[PDB]
Formats: sequence, structure tokens, C-alpha cells
Amino acid sequence: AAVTQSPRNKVAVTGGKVTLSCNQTNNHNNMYWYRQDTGHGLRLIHYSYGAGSTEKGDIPDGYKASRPSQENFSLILELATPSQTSVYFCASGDEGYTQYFGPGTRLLVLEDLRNVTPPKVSLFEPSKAEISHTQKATLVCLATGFYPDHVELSWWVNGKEVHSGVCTDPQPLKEQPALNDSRYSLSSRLRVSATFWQNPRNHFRCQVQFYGLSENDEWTQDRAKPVTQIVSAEAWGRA
Amino acid sequence: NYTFRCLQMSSFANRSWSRTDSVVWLGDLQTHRWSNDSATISFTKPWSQGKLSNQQWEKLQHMFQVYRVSFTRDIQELVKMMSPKEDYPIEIQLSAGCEMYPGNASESFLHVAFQGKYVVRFWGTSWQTVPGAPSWLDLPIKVLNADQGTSATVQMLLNDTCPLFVRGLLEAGKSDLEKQEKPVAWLSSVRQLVCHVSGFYPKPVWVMWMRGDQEQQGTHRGDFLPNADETWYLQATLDVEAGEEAGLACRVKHSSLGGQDIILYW
Amino acid sequence: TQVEQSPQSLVVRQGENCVLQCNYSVTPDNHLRWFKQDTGKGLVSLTVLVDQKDKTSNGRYSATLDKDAKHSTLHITATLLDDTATYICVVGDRGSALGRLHFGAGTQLIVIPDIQNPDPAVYQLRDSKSSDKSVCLFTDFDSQTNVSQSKDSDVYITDKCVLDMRSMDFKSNSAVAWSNKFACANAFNNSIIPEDTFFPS
Amino acid sequence: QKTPQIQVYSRHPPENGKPNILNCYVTQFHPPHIEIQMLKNGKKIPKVEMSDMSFSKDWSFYILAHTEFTPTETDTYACRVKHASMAEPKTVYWDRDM
Ligand SMILES: *[C@@H]1O[C@H](CO[C@@H]2O[C@@H](C)[C@@H](O)[C@@H](O)[C@@H]2O)[C@@H](O[C@@H]2O[C@H](CO)[C@@H](O)[C@H](O)[C@H]2NC(C)=O)[C@H](O)[C@H]1NC(C)=O
Ligand SMILES: *[C@@H]1O[C@H](CO)[C@@H](O)[C@H](O)[C@H]1NC(C)=O
Ligand SMILES: *[C@@H]1O[C@H](CO)[C@@H](O)[C@H](O)[C@H]1NC(C)=O
Ligand code: NA
Ligand code: NA
Ligand code: NA
Ligand code: NA
Ligand code: NA
Ligand code: NA
Ligand code: NA
Repeated sequence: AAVTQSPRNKVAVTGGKVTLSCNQTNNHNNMYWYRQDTGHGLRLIHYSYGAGSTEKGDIPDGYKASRPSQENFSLILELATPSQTSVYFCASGDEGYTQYFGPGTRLLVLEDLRNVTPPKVSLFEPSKAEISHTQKATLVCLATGFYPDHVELSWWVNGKEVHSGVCTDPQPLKEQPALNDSRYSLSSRLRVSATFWQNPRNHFRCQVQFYGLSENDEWTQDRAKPVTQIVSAEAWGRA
Repeated sequence: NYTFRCLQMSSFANRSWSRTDSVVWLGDLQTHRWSNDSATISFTKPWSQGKLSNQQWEKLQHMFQVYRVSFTRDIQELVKMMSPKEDYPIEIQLSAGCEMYPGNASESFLHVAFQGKYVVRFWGTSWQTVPGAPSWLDLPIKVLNADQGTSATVQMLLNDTCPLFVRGLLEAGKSDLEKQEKPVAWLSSVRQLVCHVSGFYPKPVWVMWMRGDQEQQGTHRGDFLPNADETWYLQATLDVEAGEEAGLACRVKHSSLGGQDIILYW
Repeated sequence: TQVEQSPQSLVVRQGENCVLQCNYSVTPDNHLRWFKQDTGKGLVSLTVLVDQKDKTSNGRYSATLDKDAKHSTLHITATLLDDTATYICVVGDRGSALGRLHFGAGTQLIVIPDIQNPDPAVYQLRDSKSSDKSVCLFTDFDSQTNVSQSKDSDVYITDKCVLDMRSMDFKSNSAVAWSNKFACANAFNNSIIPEDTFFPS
Repeated sequence: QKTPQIQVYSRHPPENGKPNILNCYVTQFHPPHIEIQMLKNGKKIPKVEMSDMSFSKDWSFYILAHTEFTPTETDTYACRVKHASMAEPKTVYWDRDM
């Protein structure tokens, strides 16, 4: 029994309209929306016993719920505020007690969008010293110059995502820690065997999914509108 | 041959206001009450604990305390689930307990009424709707039947705890259950004569107008009406021609009189 | 709150056991579930306990429930690096969809990796496009070593991070350093790096 | 929504000047929300004891009100019931016979 949420990640502005959706193909009557904030357990916002039903949970204020069909349950923030920055979880269930949770949605509500900027991405190739000293090859990926910190970094080898041999900084670091709206940097490593790096049919790619403005957000500055986008860097193996 | 009855009445006026009150009867004697205002169940007889230890009683009361709060939220939540099919105000009644037969035998029951109509019972291992019930109740039933912990608890209450408890109550309350209280009678008119009979326990009684040894077949018994001291009141009327009242007597038979019938001549 | 978890957080070394507590006042208490939440990820159910006095197991995880004391414990035998997560206790107050869930705030577990054969070294790596830009990679140091943050704010140094090459049963720590306005010999001076660190070229 | 039946009757045989108890028995009503007053000479009697509300086999409610009274030649006694099933209050007078 599966449950999906869209979007998975969203940057929004105070006063904007944000709609978080949950889809559910189990033919479950019951659906439930929670938010998770650090220092508290998940708290119930709204829920629904079927198409057209919407009920207030424990913390419903600032949210409207909508159950247009058995499949979909939406959470509507009509006038978004910074206090609604959270991770939102949806769940479904039938008459039994089990609620089946979706993967969660990360929402950041900023005061203003003027500092939003996508990353520059750079891929750094393995040291030949490392290769001779260890028979292993470490690639490093660097994402820099971005704000806010909602980025997803992943590694792709020949068009397929890799997890083994990867580690990504648990938190982005600030480039100007004095400044309050400071741009961020983030690094990741992919360590492979020397012979795997040495094979020139292996195509390596570092990818950063950046969440920022949507098509319908107003942009007043001269620079390019900093939309949600992918930025990647790329390299082939060599002997 | 005694029936033990827990009678629960719950009024839900709107989504935020409700009350639940209970009374408990062993035959026609009140053994317990539980006002919405009280956190605990009240004994209305010295012997209302039966043969249960203080620890057994505390456990049982505690389970009921959890039930009353749990019941209250479940109904409100079931109303939301069926909305807008049914709405407030809502009345729910439960009648539960068991009838005790000779030997070691009993039948337990648990019947539920909605807006004055019997719609649901517990039977065997599950809740079910009864004949005449609306089909929309199938969803509440489905949800109630998903709760295995409640199913097992209710089965234990109905099959074991209730007949065991009631056996103890019958032993502990014997001298009240078997009490004998004498009727007192008096006469009056409006022609319609009235024989008033009051103060008798137990309920079985015989009341007839007489002309000597001739039983007047026109005698009409009213209903049994309660007095505040757990005795009964009954009246027997006879419709007659004015000036025909001479010769008529009212005769009353009751177990408490030991053969010595009351005879009141007009 | 109706559900309290202890410890708030804990740090253990790989291979060690640990115990996580959950105490609640929720009434009634139909069941208790333990969830595992990796950083930035979803809720993975580890076990559900339903009886008055209950015990469950799921591989290296085991749990107890005592409804009289309103107490549960989750036990992790022989912790691995992947157990680094938040562990969440949840009490359901009904055995049906009429129930409400009562979530604890969670316990943060950190598992320190066991580096068998350290080989501490600092390498220079060059950019794939513009060859005259670079980073420095301090790698292969054991978990005794602390990587201190950057003194000069024009130099950027990340905190340590462990990767796990699965098919080789191999784990390694690393930190990265870089700057524009710099060389790899001077990059990690403000940390207490091992005396035997390899600085090639 | 059924209408309440009301019956008024004394516990002991009525003798003028002699203390007694007067019963007002209200039956066969639903919903259970109800207002019961016992009246002397149209005025509301203050110390009126009420039994716990219960219900019959047919699911309809009942309750017994009672109060101490001493009947006389002149004083009237009555039981006044307000219920949602009636437009106006229903008052039944104690017959003096009952
Ligand atoms: C409890 O007893 C029932 C049978 O008793 C009847 O139902 C009670 C709730 C009560 O109303 C009694 O007066 C009735 O006589 C058992 O139900 C049976 O269970 C078996 C197997 O579990 C099942 O195959 C039967 O169909 C059930 N019988 C009926 C008539 O439906 C129940 O299991 C008993 N439970 C315990 C825990 O003792
Ligand atoms: C709910 O019902 C009660 C009792 O009938 C009434 O007094 C109260 O005003 C109602 N409350 C709301 C919020 O509607
Ligand atoms: C009945 O009791 C409950 C629980 O004690 C309480 O919250 C509620 O207000 C009471 N209802 C009324 C109408 O007094
Ligand atoms: Na929360
Ligand atoms: Na972002
Ligand atoms: Na409920
Ligand atoms: Na009812
Ligand atoms: Na059906
Ligand atoms: Na814990
Ligand atoms: Na490395």
C-alpha cells in the first residue's frame, strides 16, 4: 500500500499560495496530514474520511484541506508564513489502525525571494597519488553560490544513480557566515576502485537539484530568474 | 429467574456537547448509577459490589471509566465519518447484561439503539446490525469490528464477567431481592369506582372488584406505577350505574399477606 | 506531552549495543510502533507491539512493551553505520481508524564508524573543465581525528563524513578544503592531524 | 418524537391534615430532555426529589418525581411537564382520589 506527495520540496514566499498534494491508489477512505518540526513529534493538521469530508486536526490554523476524490487529499496554505516552514507528511488508511505514510514534503517559506540563487557545480577528478597509494579513486563534487539550502545532490554513473561509495556533507556550510542571507556551499565524494575510474566507457556525473522560484513567481531583478532547476558536472574515466 | 440490566443513555446535542448517564437494575431493584457529573460509579445498595474484591471492582470501574471517554469520542468521530448522512442531535442507548437461569446457565446481551430504534447488537465475536437497520450502519460496523481489543474485552464481559458478577450479587442481595412489603388499599369514585393499592413488593398482585363471591368481569387494571421507596402502586377501576355501588367490595391478594386477603366494602 | 523518549540523543561506536526508552501517559493504549527516520527521509516501521506484556524482534532490533508501566524499550544489537537515524515512538489509542496517533519527539542516534586500517593522506584534485582550479582531500584518517572549521574565512573546510564502498566492505572518512585567494600542505594546519599523514609531490 | 404520559398519585391513603408523599410519574417520552415541576396551588414546590432517568423495553424514557405534602380541603396539587414534543406545557392535577 503506497502513498505519494508532490511537490517533494518547495521554496515559497510569505503571502503566497502553496498547495501540497497527496495521491493514494489503495482505495483507502481515510487520509491524514501532519507536520514535523524539530523538538516535537508529528502533529495532525487536517484529515478526511472520504471524498468531500475534511476535518480539523490538532493544529488546523493557517491551513485549509481539500478532498476532491478518494485518490487525492490536498493541504492548502492560502497566505503562507515562515511559521509554516516544516516537513509535511501525508498518510492513508482503511478501517484498520495502520496509517501508511508518504515520503514527506519539505517546505521553506521565506520573507522575501531577492537572494534566491542556483548553484554552480564543479566535479574534481581523482589524484594520481591516491590511485597509486590506495588503488582507489575519489571524485569530489562542489556546489557553490546557492541560496536557500534546499538542494539534493546525487551521483550518476552511465545514467544510473549510485549510492555505494558516496557521502555528502550532512549540512551546507555558509560562504559568508557574518551575513544573514548567506549563500551556501556543499561537497560530496564518490570513491570508486582505480580500475573503474580508469575505464573510459564510464561516464561520471554529479547532479544538484535546486529548488527555487516557480514559473508564476514574480521576478523584478535584472539577473536570470532563479527557478527550480538541475545543475550538473560531468567527466569520463581515463587510463 | 433474574435479569441484570445496565442501561446507558447518551445525548450528543452538537459536535462539542454530550452527556452519558447509566443506571443498573437487578430485576426491578436499582443497584448502581453513574451520572455524567461523577467520575465514579455509585452503589445504590449496600450489596452493589457483590462478591467482588476491592481490587476486582477497581479494575472493572477503571475499564468503564476508559470506555465512557472512549465511547464519547468514537460516536463524534463516527458522525464525522458518515457526515452529512446523519447529524446532531443524536441519542444512543445501550441495554446490556444477562438473564440468570437455574443451574449454572445464562444468556448475555448487548443491544444498541439509535434515535429510539434498536439497530445494533454484539453477537458471538462481533458487532452486527439487526433486521430493519439502515444500510449506512455497515461502515460504522466495519470500523467497530476492526478493533480486536474491544471485541475480546466485550466477549469476556458478556461471557464470563457478567454472569460471575451477577451470581455474587444474587447471593449478596438475597434479603432485599426476597423482601415482602404489604399493600394498603383504599377506595374512591368519579360512575367509575377506583380501588387504589400501594406499598407492595414484589410486583405480582391480584386485584378485583366483587359482589360477594361474584368476580366483576368489568374490572380494569391500570399499569404498575413505582413509589420512591421501591414498592409498587396499582389501581383497579370498575364502571357502574349510579346507586349500584352498595354491595361492591375490592379484594386484594398478595404474597406478603400470608393468606389474609384485604377486603374493602363500599 | 503524552509521549516521552529518552535519551534525547546518544553517540555509540560501531558494534556496540544500545537501548532506547519510551514512556507515555496516553489512555487508552492499543499499540506502540517504533519508526526509523534517516536524515531527510521517510518513516520506516521497525516493529509494532500490541499486547499487555509484549516482545518483538526484527533482525538486530528487538523491543518490549509493558502497558501497566506505560513503557517501551527498543534494543539495537551490534550497531552499524546505517543505524545513524532518528528513532520515533508512536502510541495508537484505538485498534481501528477511529484512533489518534501520539508521536514522541524522537531519539537521535549517531554511530561512529570503526576504521580498521587508517592510511591518512592529503591529496590535490583538479577541476574537469578548468584545470587550474582545485580542492584538497584529507582522507583515510581514523575516527579519533577531529577536523576543525576554517580559520581564514576565504578558506572553506567541510566537516568529516564517512563513505562505505559496499562491495569491498570498506569505509573511509574524508574532509574537503578549497579557496581562491593556497596549497594542500597548509590546508589542514589548524586541525590535529596524525603525525604519519601522507603529503605527496 | 413521542408525547409524555403523566400520572399523579399518593404513596399512602390521603387524609386531610395528614403528611404524605405525592408522586409524579412521567413516561413514554423521547428525546430524554425534559422539565418536570410539582405545583401546589399553581406555585412551584421547592424540595422535589427526582429518580435517576431510565428507559423501558421499547426504548422510551421514564422518571419519577416525588415530594412531601399534606392534603387539605382547599389546596390543589399538580404536575407540570415541558417537553419539545408539545407546544405548551402539560399540567395534570392530582385528582384527590389518586
Ligand atoms: C463468547 O461466547 C460466544 C457465544 O455466545 C453467544 O454470544 C455472546 C456474545 C452472548 O450474547 C451469548 O449469550 C451467546 O450465547 C462465542 O462465539 C462463538 O465463537 C466461535 C469461535 O470463536 C464461533 O465459531 C461462533 O460462531 C460464535 N458463536 C456465535 C453464536 O456467533 C465466543 O467465541 C465466546 N468468546 C469467548 C472469549 O469466550
Ligand atoms: C450545543 O448544545 C448545547 C445544549 O443544547 C447548547 O447549550 C450549546 O449552545 C451548543 N453549543 C454550540 C457551540 O453550538
Ligand atoms: C459530561 O462529562 C464529560 C467528561 O467528564 C465532560 O467533559 C462534559 O462536559 C459533561 N457534559 C455535560 C453536559 O455536563
Ligand atoms: Na510537529
Ligand atoms: Na533552494
Ligand atoms: Na475516536
Ligand atoms: Na437511542
Ligand atoms: Na453495505
Ligand atoms: Na527513544
Ligand atoms: Na576518500
